[PDB]
Amino acid sequence: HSDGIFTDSYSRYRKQMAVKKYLAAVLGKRYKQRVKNK
Repeated sequence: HSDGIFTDSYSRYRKQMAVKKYLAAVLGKRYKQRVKNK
């Protein structure tokens, strides 16, 4: 429990964002390939 738990649930979602950005980084290696092939 805390006074405004929303102050940390915001951090819990920012951890998920940092992960989405890594999935997008691997897709960024393949974006090069999908363009030089076309």
